[PDB]
Parts: sequence; C-alpha cells; structure tokens
Amino acid sequence: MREIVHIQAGQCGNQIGAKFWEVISDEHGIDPTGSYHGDSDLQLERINVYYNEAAGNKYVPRAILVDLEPGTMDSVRSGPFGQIFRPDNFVFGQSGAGNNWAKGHYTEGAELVDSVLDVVRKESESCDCLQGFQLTHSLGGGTGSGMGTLLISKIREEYPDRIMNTFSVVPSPKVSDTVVEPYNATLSVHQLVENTDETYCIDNEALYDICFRTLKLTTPTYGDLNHLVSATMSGVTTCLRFPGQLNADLRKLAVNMVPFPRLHFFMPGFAPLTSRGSQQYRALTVPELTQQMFDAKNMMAACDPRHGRYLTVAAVFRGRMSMKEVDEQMLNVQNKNSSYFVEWIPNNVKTAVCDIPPRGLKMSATFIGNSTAIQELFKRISEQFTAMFRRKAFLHWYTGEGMDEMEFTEAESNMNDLVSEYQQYQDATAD
Amino acid sequence: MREIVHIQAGQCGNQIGAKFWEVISDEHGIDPTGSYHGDSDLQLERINVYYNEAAGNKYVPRAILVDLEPGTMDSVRSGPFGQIFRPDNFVFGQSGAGNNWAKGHYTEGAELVDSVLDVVRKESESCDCLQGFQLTHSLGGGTGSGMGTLLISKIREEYPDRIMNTFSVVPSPKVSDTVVEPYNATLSVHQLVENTDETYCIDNEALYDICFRTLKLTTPTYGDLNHLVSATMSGVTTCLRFPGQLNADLRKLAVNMVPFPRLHFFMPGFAPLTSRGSQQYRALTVPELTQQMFDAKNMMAACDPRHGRYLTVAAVFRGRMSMKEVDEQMLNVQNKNSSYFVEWIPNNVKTAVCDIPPRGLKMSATFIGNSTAIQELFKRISEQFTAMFRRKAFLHWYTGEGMDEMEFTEAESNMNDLVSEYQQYQ
Amino acid sequence: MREIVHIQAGQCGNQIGAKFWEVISDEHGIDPTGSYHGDSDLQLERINVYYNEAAGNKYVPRAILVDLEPGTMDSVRSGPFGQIFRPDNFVFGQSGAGNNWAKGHYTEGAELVDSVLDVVRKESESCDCLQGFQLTHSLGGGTGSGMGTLLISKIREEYPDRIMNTFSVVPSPKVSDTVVEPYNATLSVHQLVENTDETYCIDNEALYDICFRTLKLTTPTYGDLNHLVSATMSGVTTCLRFPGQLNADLRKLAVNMVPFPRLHFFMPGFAPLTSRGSQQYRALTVPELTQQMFDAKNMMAACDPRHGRYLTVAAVFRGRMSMKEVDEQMLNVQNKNSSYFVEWIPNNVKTAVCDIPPRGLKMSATFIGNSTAIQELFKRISEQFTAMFRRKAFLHWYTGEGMDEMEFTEAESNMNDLVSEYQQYQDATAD
Amino acid sequence: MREIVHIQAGQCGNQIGAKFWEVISDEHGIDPTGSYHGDSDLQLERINVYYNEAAGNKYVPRAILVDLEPGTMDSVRSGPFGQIFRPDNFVFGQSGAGNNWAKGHYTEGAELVDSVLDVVRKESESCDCLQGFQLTHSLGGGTGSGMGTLLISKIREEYPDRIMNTFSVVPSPKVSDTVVEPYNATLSVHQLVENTDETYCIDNEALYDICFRTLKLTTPTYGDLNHLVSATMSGVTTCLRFPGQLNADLRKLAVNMVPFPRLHFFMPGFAPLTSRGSQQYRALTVPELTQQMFDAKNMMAACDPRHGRYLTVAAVFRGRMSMKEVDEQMLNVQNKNSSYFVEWIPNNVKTAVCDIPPRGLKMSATFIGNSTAIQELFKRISEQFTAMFRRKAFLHWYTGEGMDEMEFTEAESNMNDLVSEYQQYQ
Ligand SMILES: Nc1nc2c(ncn2[C@@H]2O[C@H](COP(=O)(O)OP(=O)(O)O)[C@@H](O)[C@H]2O)c(=O)[nH]1
Ligand SMILES: Nc1nc2c(ncn2[C@@H]2O[C@H](COP(=O)(O)OP(=O)(O)O)[C@@H](O)[C@H]2O)c(=O)[nH]1
Ligand SMILES: Nc1nc2c(ncn2[C@@H]2O[C@H](COP(=O)(O)OP(=O)(O)O)[C@@H](O)[C@H]2O)c(=O)[nH]1
Ligand SMILES: Nc1nc2c(ncn2[C@@H]2O[C@H](COP(=O)(O)OP(=O)(O)O)[C@@H](O)[C@H]2O)c(=O)[nH]1
Repeated sequence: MREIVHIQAGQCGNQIGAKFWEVISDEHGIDPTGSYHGDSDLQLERINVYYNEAAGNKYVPRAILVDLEPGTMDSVRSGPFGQIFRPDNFVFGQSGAGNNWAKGHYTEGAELVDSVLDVVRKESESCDCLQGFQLTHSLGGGTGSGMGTLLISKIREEYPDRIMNTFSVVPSPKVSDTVVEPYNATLSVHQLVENTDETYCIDNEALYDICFRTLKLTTPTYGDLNHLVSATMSGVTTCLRFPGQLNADLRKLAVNMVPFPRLHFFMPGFAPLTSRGSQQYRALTVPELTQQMFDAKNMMAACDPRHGRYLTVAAVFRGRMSMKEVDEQMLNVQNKNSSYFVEWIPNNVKTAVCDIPPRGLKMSATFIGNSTAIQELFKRISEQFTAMFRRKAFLHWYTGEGMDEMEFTEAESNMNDLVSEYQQYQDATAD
Repeated sequence: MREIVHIQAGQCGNQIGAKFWEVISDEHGIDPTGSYHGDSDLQLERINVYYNEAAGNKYVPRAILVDLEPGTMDSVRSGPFGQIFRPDNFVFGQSGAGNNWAKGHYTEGAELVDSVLDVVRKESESCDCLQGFQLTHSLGGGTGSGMGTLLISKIREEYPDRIMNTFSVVPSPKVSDTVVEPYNATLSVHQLVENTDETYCIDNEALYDICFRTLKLTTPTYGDLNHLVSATMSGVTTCLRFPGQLNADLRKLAVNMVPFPRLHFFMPGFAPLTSRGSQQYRALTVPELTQQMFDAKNMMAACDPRHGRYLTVAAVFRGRMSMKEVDEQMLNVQNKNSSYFVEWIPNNVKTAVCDIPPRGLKMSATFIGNSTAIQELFKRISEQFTAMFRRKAFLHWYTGEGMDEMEFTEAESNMNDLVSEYQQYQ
Repeated sequence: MREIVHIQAGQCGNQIGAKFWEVISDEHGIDPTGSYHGDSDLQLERINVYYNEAAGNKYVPRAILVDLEPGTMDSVRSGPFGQIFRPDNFVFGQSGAGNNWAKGHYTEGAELVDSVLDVVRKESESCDCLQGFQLTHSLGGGTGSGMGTLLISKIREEYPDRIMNTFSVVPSPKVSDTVVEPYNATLSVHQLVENTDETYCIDNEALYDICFRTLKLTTPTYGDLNHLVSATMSGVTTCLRFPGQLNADLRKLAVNMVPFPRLHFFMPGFAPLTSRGSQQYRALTVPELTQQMFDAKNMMAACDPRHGRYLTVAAVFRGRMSMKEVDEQMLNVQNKNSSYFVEWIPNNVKTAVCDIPPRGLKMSATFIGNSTAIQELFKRISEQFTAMFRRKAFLHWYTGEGMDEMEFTEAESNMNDLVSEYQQYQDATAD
Repeated sequence: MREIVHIQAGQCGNQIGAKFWEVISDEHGIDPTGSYHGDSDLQLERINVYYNEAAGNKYVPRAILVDLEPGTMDSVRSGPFGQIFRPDNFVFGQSGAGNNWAKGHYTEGAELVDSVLDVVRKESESCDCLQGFQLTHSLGGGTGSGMGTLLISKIREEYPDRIMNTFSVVPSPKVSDTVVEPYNATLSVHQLVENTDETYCIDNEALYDICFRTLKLTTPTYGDLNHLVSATMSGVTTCLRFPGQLNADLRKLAVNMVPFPRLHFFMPGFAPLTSRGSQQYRALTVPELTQQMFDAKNMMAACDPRHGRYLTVAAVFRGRMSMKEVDEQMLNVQNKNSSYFVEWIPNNVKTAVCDIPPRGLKMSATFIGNSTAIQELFKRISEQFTAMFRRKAFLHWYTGEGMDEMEFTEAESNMNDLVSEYQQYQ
C-alpha cells in the first residue's frame, strides 16, 4: 500500500544504502538472491513497501543508485546482496564530481539528472500509493551533496505532496574529511531547508564516539557505522511494515515532529546498544531503553542536546511492551528534566510502539529528537564558511563551473537565518 | 570509468617512468611480457586506468615516451619491462637537448612536439572517459624542462578541463647537477604555474637524506630514489584503481588541495619507511603512519615545512584500517601542532582510505602537503637566477636559440610574484 | 525495597570490598558467575538490597569501584568473583595519587569524580527506595582518603537525607604504613566529621592483635583481616536482608548510636572468634557472645575502651536466640560495669536480633560501640600532625597541588575541636 | 596504566643499564631476541611499563642509550641482550667526554642533546600514561655527569610534573677512579639537587665491601656490582609491574620519602645477600630480612647511617609474607633503635609488599633510606672541591670550554647549603 522510493546518491550515501538493504532484506527474510525464505507471515504482508515482485517470487528492492563515478557502483554490484538490485536502476556517469558542489550540481549531475528522473518516474508509476521518497547522502561531498540536492529539487517540483526524507551525513566538528567541506555543507543546507519534509543529521564523529564509548569497539569499520545508520533507518519506517499497538507512518512523524516549516533537522538515536561482554549485566526493560534514548552521549549527531531545548521528540519503540510502562517513562522524563524541553509545547514526546522487534533483540526503540542544539552544527558550519569565503579560498573551483558568488552570499544568508530562527525559538518564554 | 595517459619526458623522466611502470605492473600482476598472472579480481577490475588491452590477452601501458636523444630510450627499451610498452610511443629526435631550455623548447622540442601530440591524441581517442594526464620530468635539464612545459601548454590548450598533473624533480639546495639549473628552473616554473593543475616537488637532496637517515642505505643508487618516487606516484592514484572505505580521485584531490589557482605546488611524502634492521623493532599502527607522515625529515622536497604553514593537506591511506583511528590521529595532529596551519582554513587535512595495501606491506599512507614553506625553494631559485642574469652568464646560449631578455625578465617577475603570494598567505 | 549503593575507593578499601562481596554472595547463594544456587527461600526474598537482576537470573552487585590506578582494578577483575561485577562500574584513572591527599582530592580525583558521580546517579536511578550509601576506604592513603572524602561531599550534596556510612581504616598507633599518614588522616577526618552519618574505625594493628591473640593465627594474611572486616560489614546490614525477632535498619542504628551530630565514630567488634583447636572447648551461649563482645582486646579499633565511657552501644545478634537471654546479658553488663557507661544516658545498649546466623555458625553477634576512648586515636593523630606540620614536613608536596596552608590549620583546629568535644562529654556529671 | 622511560648515559650508566635490562627481561620472561617465553600471566599483565610491543609478538625495551663515544655502545650492542634494544635509540657522538664536565655539558653534550631529546619525545609519545623517567649514570665521569644533568634539566623543563629518578654512582671515599672527581661531582650535584625528584646514592666502595664481607666473593668484577645495582633498580619499581598486598609506586615512594624538596638523596639497600656456603645455615624469615636491611654494613652508599639520623625510610618487600610480621618488625626497629630516627617524624618507615619474589628467591626486600648521614659524602666532596679549587688545579680544562669561576663558586655554595640543611635537620 504505502510505498517508499529509496534513492542512493554518492559514496557516503550509497555505501549506507547497501547496508540498509542488507538489513531490510534480513528483516523480511529475503536472501541475497531475491528469493523469500522467511518464517513469519507478517514478513510478506507489507513487503511491497520496499519491494517490487518480479514475476516468479523474486523480490526486487525499490531502490535507485546514483553516482558520477562507476567505482562505487562496481563495488555495490560485486558485494553481498548486490544481485538483488535491478540492473536498470544503476544510473552513473563517468567523470565524477571531485567533492565540488558546483560541478556535481550544475554540470555532471545536470547531465545525469534526466536519466535519474526517468528511473524515478518509472519506479513511481509502478507503485500502488506512493508514500514518499527516501534519500541517503552526505553533505560535505561531491555527487552526494550536489546531486542529492538537485534530485530533491526536481522531485519536489514533480511530486509536491509526497514525503521527502533524507538521511544526511553532516560535517564533523573536529576532523573534516574534505578540505572544501564548509562550502558543500552550506550550499547543501541552503538547498535542503527549502524542499525536504524532514532530514536526519548523522555525524561520523558521533558514530565513532558511540562505537568506542558504548559498543566498546577498538577496531570499528564503516560496516559498523553504516549498520548503526541502517538500524536507525529501519526503526524509522517500522510502523509502515509491521503491525503494532500504536502506528505512526512517515507523515505522522513529520506532523508531530516539525512545528515550523524550516525547523526539520533531527538528531536520531538508537537503543539498546551494549558491548559484547556487558550484555550479561544489563536487564532489558522499557526504563532502560528510555534512559539510553534520552542520553546526550548516545546521539548520532555530534551536537550536545543539553545545550538547547527539545521542540519535539519522537520515540518509536519495537517489540512486545506495556503501554503504561512507555507512557510512564516518557512522562517521567518530561517532568524530571523539564528544563530541557520547550516551554510553549506541552507533551513534547511522540510515542509509537510496534510489535516486531529487530533481528535478534527482544525489543528496541529509535530516538528522533528535534532539538534547538542543532544550531551548534549550523553556526559552526556558517563560521567555517565565512572564514573560508572571506579569503575566497578555493572559490575559483566553484565559480569556474558557472556558479555565481552572489549564490554563495545567498546561501550564507539562509544558513544564518536558520541559525537565528533556531536561537529565537529556544529560551523564548511561553508568556 | 576513469583513465589516465602517462607522459614521461627527459632522461630523469624516463628513468622515473620506467620504475613507475615496473611498480604499477607489479601491483596489477602484469609480467614483463604484458600477460596477466595476478591472483585477485580487483587487479583486473580497474586495470584500464593505465592499460590498454591489445586483443590477445595482453595489456599495454598507456604511456608515451618523449626525449630529444635516443640513448635513454634505448636503455629503457632494452631493460626489464622494456618490452611491455608500445613501440609506436617511443617518440624521439636525434639532436639532443644539451641542458638548454631555449633549445629544447623552441627548436628541437618544437620540431618534435607535432609527433608527440599526434601520439597523445591517438592515446586519448582510445579512452572511455579521460581523467587526466601525468607528466614525469625534471626541471633542471633541457628535454625535461622545455619539452615538458611545451607539451603541457599544448595539451592544456587542446584539453582545457582535464587534470594536468606533473611530478617535477626540482633543483637541490646544496649541489646542482647542471651549471645552468636556475635558468631552466625559472623558465619552467613560468609555464608550470600557468598551465598545470598540481605539481609535486621532488628533490634528490631530500631523497638522499631519506635513503641515508631513514632507510640506512649505504649505497643508494637512482634505482632506489626512483622507487620512492614511484611509490608516491602509485599512492597518489590508488583511489582510481582499487576500492576503499573513502575514495578520493585526482579531481577531488586537486579540489581539496589547491585553495588558489596559483598555489598548487606540493611536498609529497611516504610512510612507512624502515631499514631492514629496525623493521623488527617497530609496530606498524595508524598512529605510527601519522607520526612518520607529518615529519619534516620525511619530506621528499628539500624544504623544511616547519619554516612555513600548511594551506591544505592530503593523507591517502592504504590497507585495512579504522576510519575512527585515522580521523582521531588527524585531529590530534591539527590540535597539538596548530601553529603550523593557516588559521583561515578549518579542518586542513583531507583523508582517503583504500582497502588494498602496497605489495608486501600491511598498510601505508601517502602524504601530499601544500605548505607555504615551499617559498624557500622559489626564493633560492630566484636568488640564483638573479645572480646569474645580472652578469648575462650563459645567456647567449639561450638568446641564440630565439629567446630574448624580455622573456627572462617576465619569468623572473612571475617567480617573484609566486614567492610574494606564498609569503602573503603565511 | 531498602537498597544500598556500595562504593569502593582505594587499594585499602576496594581490597576489602572484594572480600565483602565474596562473603555477601556466599550468604545469598550466588556463585562466582552471578547465577543463584542457594537453598533457603529467604536468600532471594531481600536480594535487591545489594543486587540488581540482569534479565536472565544473573544478579549483579550494586557496587562501584573507584581508584586512580588500574592495577588494583585488574587484580579485582582477575580474582575470584571478579566476573560478577558490572564492567561499566570500574571507574579508574591512569596517574595515581601517590598517598598524597591534596593530589587525589584536588587534581586526579577531581578529574575522575564526574565519571564516578555519573555511575553513582545511574545506580541510584535503578533503585526502588534508596536507603543509603556505603563506602570502604582508608584514611592514611591517597585515592582512598581524598577520593572518598570528595565522593562523600558530592553525594551528601546531591542526596542530603540518605544514609552515608563509611568503613574507614584508621592509622595504627605503633606502625605507620605511610610516611605522610598524619596529614592524610587529619584532612580525611576534617572532611568526614562534616558529611557522614556514621563511620566505623577499623585499625589494622588491632586486627593483627585479634588474629594472633584470639584466632591463634601465626601467618595471618590480608585475606583474614579483610574477612573480619567483611564479617563486620555483613553483620551491620543483616537486619535489612533477613527477618528476625527485632529488626534494625541502618537508620535505626544511626538514631540509637549517634547522640550528637559530630560524635559518630564507632568501634566495631565481632563474636564468636575462636582458634581452630579451641572450638571443642567453648560452648556457644548468648552469655559467651556477650562476654566476648564487651572485651577491650576484641575491639577492631586500636583504642582501649576501658580508658573512656560508652555513649551508645549497638549489639546486633544473629541466629535463633532467646530474647530473655540477650536482654539479661545486656542488663547484667550495664549493671556490673556501670563505671564504663555514660551517666546521662540510661539504657546505653541497643539490641537487635536476626534469625539467620552467618555461614557455618549456629549464631553470632556484631558489636558497634560509640565510646569516648576514640579521643585517644584523634589526639594521637592530632599530635603527630602538629609535630610534622610545625616543621612543614612534606608540606610542599601538598601545597604544590594548589592546596592552602590555612586549610591545614583549619583541619587541625577541627580535629582538636572533635577531641575536646569527646573529652567534654565523658566524665561529665549527670547533675 | 603507568609506563617508564629508561635513559642510560655514560660508560658506567650503559653497563648498569645493560645489566638492568638483562634482569628485567629475565623477570618478564623475555629472551634475548625479544620473544616472550614466560610461564605466568602476571609477566605480561603489566609488561608495558618497560616494554613497547612492536607488532609481530616481539617486545622492545623503552630504553634510550646516550654516550659521547661509540665504544661502550658497541660493547653493549654486541653482548648478550644487545639485540633486544631498538637500533634507533643508540644516540651517540664521535668526540668523547674526556671526564670533563664542562666539555660534556656545554660542547659535546650540547651538540648531542637535540637528537637525544628527539628520541626521548618519540618514546614519550608512545605511552598511555607516562609515570616518569629513570636516569642511570655516574657522577665522576664526563658523559655521565654532564650529559645526564643536561638531559635532566631539559626533560624537567619539558615534563615538569613527571617523576625524575636518577641512580647515580657517587665518588668513593678511599680511591677515586678519576683525578677530577670533585669538580664533576660538585657540578653535577648543583643540578641534581635542583631538577631531580629522588636520587639513589650508589658507591663502588660499599659495593666491594658487600661483595667481600657478605657475598664472600674472591674475584668480584663489575658484572656483580652492576647486578646488585640492577637488583635494587628492579626492586624499586616492582609495585608498578606485579600485584601485591600493599602497593607503592614511584610517586607514592617519592611522597613518603622526601620531606623537604632538597633532601631527596637516598641510600639503597638489598636483602637477602648470602654466600653459597653460608646459604644452608640461614633461615629465611621476615625478621632476617628486617635485620639485614637496617644494617650499616649493608648500605650501598659508602656512608655509615649510624653517624646520622633517618628522616624517612622505605621498605619494599617482595614475596608471600604476612602484613602483621612486617609491621611488627618495623615497629620493633623503630622502638629499640629510636635514637637514629628524627623525633619530629612519627612512624618513619613506610612499607610495601609485593606478591612476586625475585627470580630464584622465596622472598626479598629493597631498602631505601633517607638518612642525614649522607651529609658525610657531601662534606668530603666539598672539602676535596675546595682543596682543588683554591689552587686552580685542572681548572683551565673547564674554563676553556665555556665555564667561569663564578659557576664553580655557585656550585660550591649550593653544595655547602645542602650540607648545612642536612646538618640542620640532624
Ligand atoms: N558513515 C559513513 N560515512 C562515510 C562513508 N563513506 C564516506 N563517508 C563520509 O562522507 C564524506 C565524503 O563524501 P563522499 O560521499 O565520499 O563524496 P561524494 O562521493 O562525492 O559524494 C566524508 O566526510 C566521510 O566521512 C561510509 O561508508 N559511512
Ligand atoms: N629522482 C631522479 N632524479 C634524476 C634521475 N636522473 C636525473 N635526475 C635529476 O635530474 C637532473 C638532470 O636533468 P635531466 O632530466 O637528466 O636532463 P634532461 O634529459 O634534459 O631532461 C639532475 O639534477 C638529477 O639530479 C633519476 O633517475 N631519478
Ligand atoms: N585491612 C587492610 N588494610 C589495608 C589493605 N591494603 C592496604 N591497607 C592499609 O591501607 C594503608 C595504605 O593506603 P592505600 O589505600 O593502600 O593507599 P591508596 O590506594 O592511595 O588509597 C596502609 O596503612 C595499609 O595498612 C588490605 O587489604 N586490608
Ligand atoms: N657500579 C658500576 N660503576 C662503574 C662501572 N663502570 C664505571 N663505574 C664507576 O664510574 C666512574 C667512572 O665514570 P664513567 O661513567 O665511566 O665516566 P663517563 O663515561 O664520562 O660517564 C668510576 O668511579 C667507576 O668506579 C660499572 O659498570 N658499574
């Protein structure tokens, strides 16, 4: 019924989406060949949310892979679960963006966007009732940032009422993996704040902090980070696929989480997360899930939520639970820690409970927080962008692709307006 | 997907290119006869980046050999891996350069550049998507400097949007191997600063220092210096050939590394480098690679980076690693040694991680630093150029080949303007 | 219901706490793997006093281990019962205090106290009804003294009405194991007298005297001393865990034992204690327990109670007993030896009787005496501190950590005030 | 957790350090090749205190060798356990010290200290938590005295809060091995009393007395004196490596032992020491260890402690023991011999008990005494220094290297002030 078109863009985003499809196919009992070998009847009851049936009991993921270089495409094709994707959906150029937003947004992505949109339209025509779109990409890259923003603009133009969800990997506060990361991030945010319904802020540095501090991993690979991001992704759209005591689709989350049209950048989280050894010392109760969810050191975005206030909070639980216990924990958190929630919104937390827990767990819960502490991320990116743009650092690389400097000025102005709005709404007396 | 055309010009350029192709053929399992005898599918998955497939299960390096004298080409053709190149790509004249930039750029190189460009265009037509070119040459000689700068100008005119990379051997601060090195070096920089995308500064003085202090080599010949240079060359383009956790090809490296169009002169480095005796006493960890990379005594350019400040830094790692450990080491380096980085650029270091280590190593990492300390090289070259030009020393050898004093004055002015810019951003 | 948070600090204190948890797990039938393999139903009826259940019938001790050096932590992890502790509760630095109170209290312990308090808050949130806290440490050391006093101050600030009990190892009268023991002891007492509800004075020298004189041990190890201290610890909180004819929790003992807010330093004791051979010559009757309890040579604090008067006395018995016999013995002791009890307090002895004796015994009894003879300990420590401070002996080691000399003066003044108070209340005519 | 960097400077320092590393490698089961062949998990549980793990199941001692002459280093490298050190840590010059403090401190040591400090910082960066440094050197020579004092000053400036321990061989009261021992000794104490945390006074005279009277050795070479010194060195830091009933690391030892910042010169001792013949006639009990420890004829410093009074006393025991027996013996010693302890410090002796005895022994104990009787050493050194300086004997050899008479006067004044303090507290 309610179907989601997943779009992969860039190395940082498509590389996640591969792990995401691994996890999703594991949840629904679909082996790396597309054949169904599950046990529970509920696995195929809502299988069409992500999977088209391919006339012979093979299920094909409704996914579209976009990049400007075929290397990541070959890597995805050769790896595990690379044989379930439809070969027609691997749309890729030959040049590559080179971490240049202007390039990937105006020349190479502009040449490839027509084929990408043809594939998107073909996937949307095959649907029963299109719920929305799902994009995975990074903000500080090339293909990812520019190509994803271009695709979001195009699709928002074509489908104005569908849901546009993006899981964006944001720049890290300490270590940057791209020398021009501020420009790409600022331009990508300027494009995102105008077209997306909700966007999730994944920060790699926070993911390494979680892997070392909580999971006690000494050698964490990108498999683990992509697995955490994919667990978040699966927890988001769980209510669309399995029944539960309280259902909450993407639109319900968007309504309950976005108070004003521009404040839609969320801090995702996940629980439970334990090391391999500490499993035998932790009982799994709803209070434990609640304690780990509302934890600053558990956020996947490198922004301390204790430095701001929560506008809205989504808490999607999974597994057999008591509604009284979940409601009790939410209310106790709101009452005991009232100094961290926005005053002019009563009942800040949205609650959803599903019946089917993730693979191997008795129960879990996905945290989605809309906190004003994301102004830290935005202000840091704005200050770095100003420091680099004042000297025109590497500005010629973007002006040589036909991009205007006034466009950079407008993007900086929009970023600062978003920062000022986030600051305006926190610490605003409800009187 | 992406393909590279390699052009090697000069005696030094041909030697470094022969060693480079030996190393590259070893990485992809291509024996000296062109046959493939590897053991991993990744070796053939992206082999077309450097190799054209001549039907018959044989691969031919997409390399073009340029020289004004046939001796170096004969030595290259007769040696090991000399039978792997295409015989049509040995484009050489008969006159010789004579370590004269004027000669090699206006008379002999001008007579040979038409055939060289014919070969270049033929090689370019056989690609699916041309990524860019690489020029291996030295700035001290006649064929290298003049011929390579002429070829760079011609190709930049023909291909204005492709990546132009050059691996230039720069004059040494202690002992020159050519009496007229300042003239050739200045006249070559006058073209390189205008036509190239990124230039890697390699100095034989720093290579001898590495081979002696670090590798503990009693008798290092050029077979080892060229091997170090080839290790750098292979580490630069490892993201175009093998998969990894975080990719960064030539275009993205040039984007992250060059803040302003004229400041594109880099200091390459490599780690790990250990002697055979000290090999059993050193644990190979990512912090060790990070410590050896950002080391002044490990730079392949004879310029102390501690006398300047880093604009941008590239750190391409190879082998199974953790993203978190690499990022933590980069952040520790940026924080603890913040006084050597320009304050107007946050997060100077841009990293990349490949999943395939070099042959025989568990892991390694190539350092590419764009430091303002490179202004010392240009200041020394400009001082020597002025000292020689104020007395017209060896000047008739260049004015008798078609040049004039106005061109030398313009080259000196461009060199000094580059110096002034590098000092301005420090 | 009533739960206790045990906190281990320092080598001298954590080293006890290991033996304490061995004994407690033996009493409740919990093997070194956390599994329950007891016999009596009463062992699990009040198991939550010390143990959190870990979702699978494994019980985890509600203990927190604190030190400034990981050596003792590794020793505890590797030894027996080291696998029942939760790995998240091993909070340790890297430097070490070096028997410097100023260091461990102001720099290293100050750096570690935030993590320690986070663990403490997490343990307190999981409780049903927090009764109080329990600290085991030494006064003449580094991590022990300074770190424990800092933790006591922090927790007293956060939880002002909970019970703060500390089992402190005090300096010995003859042999000192630390050259700077007077300074650490004086500063630790200055901090303790202001925040703790009751503190027990364990002296090693008295423990060797008991081991040689009474137990007839020729080669007593710290296993035996820690075992005696742990037997005392278990006898203190027995009424909170097993039923009895007279129940007396920690708060009842604190009320009946501390007449004035500053006089809360107790002299613990234990009975019966016999050698291996003399067991066949001693009948175990309540009069025998009473005779051994009120014995100066049986005190675990190296202070002769015959040199002072008893303000209050606690006598917690264990095992099947006649109430008439216990009351008769208490009354006979008060009447025949009236010259050793404070005149202005009638009925100096508090009586508590539990039904379950310790492991292997038919019955026992724990002595807790609040005698004015502890002024001997305090006056000796004050005189040694004065003798060392007059010459500024090793004072630079503490002033180099940012500590003020006026703070030493204040600590000495408070110590002397405590001595003067103890002397004021004894030999004070009740007329 | 805690880690130590060992620095050995001079011929005497290098010999003692080689023997020390032999003993330490024997304790942790590390064979001369670096491979681990122990039989107890406790050997590897805290092996990182002295050993860096070079990946490959090999351990490398965290030791730095310093000398101004390559002969001693060649002898160390060629001998047994010479292959266990890292080859990069042999930092040596070519000139030689010549038993001249001025030379080794201002010219040759000054030329070498930059490389030595580079190695020191490299070793320090590889630790989790640096506990402190140990310097093994002699006060009579040129490399030892001058180079070690220079290194101590440099490191104290770089690391102001780490534990600086030195194991100094002091001049003998009967026969000097260098004609200018007073000058070097005074100029070295002038730095040691200012920059170190604790200094252990070892005298070869007392070591010969021990080897003859106690061990009944007819022909004791330095292979035995260095073994005694190494036994002391290993007993000092045994609480950092093996668990025990009562721990006391370097920081707590320095806290308990040094009452005033300048009185940090200790008299090390060791027990049990028995000949092979008398071994079958002596029962090994804790009272026997206590009796042999507090014995004037057992002190490794040639100063009779019965002529002074003890400020503080450290007694680190090793092996399975009873806390009560050790405490009773300490109390008996303090009570029966109360006239040798300062009355203004109660409970002078601070003890520590480790659960692992030395190799081959059931139990042992290391004595560390801070006695005011050490003023005899400084009085003798000051008398000899004054007698030589009043006539400018051998003075030109030090003034021709950059020193002046003002510096000698200041060193003499500092020595005499230390003497005056030690007498003041007696
Ligand atoms: N979490 C995660 N982040 C990644 C991964 N690969 C790359 N990144 C991040 O993405 C950024 C690089 O952008 P990238 O997407 O590779 O450039 P693009 O391909 O041109 O869009 C860096 O900051 C990396 O930290 C991955 O597999 N997982
Ligand atoms: N790294 C390296 N440098 C070389 C080699 N051969 C020559 N050079 C350097 O290049 C300079 C000589 O220029 P060269 O290229 O031989 O003159 P050309 O033939 O006219 O280009 C000298 O300064 C040499 O130090 C080589 O094989 N490797
Ligand atoms: N009863 C007992 N006392 C101990 C034990 N270990 C150390 N002590 C005493 O504690 C004092 C040393 O203080 P310590 O706690 O080790 O120093 P810290 O670790 O810095 O706090 C000495 O007086 C010892 O007698 C033990 O296991 N049992
Ligand atoms: N214990 C010990 N003392 C030594 C050894 N070698 C030399 N000494 C003493 O050290 C003094 C010589 O100083 P030395 O260190 O050799 O001079 P340096 O090389 O300039 O530091 C003499 O008084 C010797 O008695 C040794 O192996 N062990």
